Amino acid sequence: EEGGDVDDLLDMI
Repeated sequence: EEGGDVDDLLDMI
């Protein structure tokens, strides 16, 4: 749940 996950969430979004 790091910034990469946020980037993945950004990728998800």
